[PDB]
Amino acid sequence: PGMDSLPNPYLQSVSLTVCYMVKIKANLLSPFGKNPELQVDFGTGTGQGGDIPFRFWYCDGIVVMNTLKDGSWGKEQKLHTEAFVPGQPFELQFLVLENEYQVFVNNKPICQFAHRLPLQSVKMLDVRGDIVLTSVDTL
Amino acid sequence: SLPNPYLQSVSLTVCYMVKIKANLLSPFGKNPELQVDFGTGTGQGGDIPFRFWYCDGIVVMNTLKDGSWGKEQKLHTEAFVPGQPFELQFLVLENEYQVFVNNKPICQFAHRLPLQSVKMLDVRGDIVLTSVDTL
Repeated sequence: PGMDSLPNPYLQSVSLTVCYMVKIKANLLSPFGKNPELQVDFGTGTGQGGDIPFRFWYCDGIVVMNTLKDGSWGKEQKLHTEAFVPGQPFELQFLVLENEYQVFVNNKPICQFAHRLPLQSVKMLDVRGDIVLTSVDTL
Repeated sequence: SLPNPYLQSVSLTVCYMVKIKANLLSPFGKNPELQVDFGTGTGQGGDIPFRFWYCDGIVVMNTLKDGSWGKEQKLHTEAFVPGQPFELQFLVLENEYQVFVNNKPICQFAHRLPLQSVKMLDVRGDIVLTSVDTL
């Protein structure tokens, strides 16, 4: 039952471009008394409560995506998906393009998020949740 | 630097990226050439779903199927500055390859043969090839 994994939360300084990929490989846990959550922040890396151009949040069949701008969360983009089967390992991909982030799970497109803050203002990638995180790669 | 030509077995997906970093040379007696094959890896004459070729301000893209090339997609670009390092990206999506040079969109190539049939990446030309990465 031993397996190598990365720290959780996982932090990585980044500079996004118009053709940029994040690939996360992880598996949802079975936490005591709650459904496991997954959360990925493309954040500005300022202080606490600093801007978050793009947060991706998943729990129990539901994806919520939003933007934190000057202490204010915006209008949620919310959807249902069956892509995350606990406790099957999954591959979660974010593709940063000029117009939007594109999200894939296990090579299938799940959803897209139009940029609300400039992608150039993202400085910090933050991956956390009730997960065993095995790898995070960027290109 | 890396061998030139460069070969790497690959398996593409609907969200797949190739990033090439190279210095374009200044050969006396010709204009420098750059060629990237997304090929089937099935012998010397096998199908090539996507060839990207660049020389002297012109990009040509095409597909080799059953021993003959298709109808070209040709266009002009100034993105390759002679003698300068460049970064060339290929993004493989469900519908097309998207090409970027130094973080700028250059051109797109709709799939003509299945991306799943590409098995071999081939990078060559009048270049110093410093890195090839995929994800």
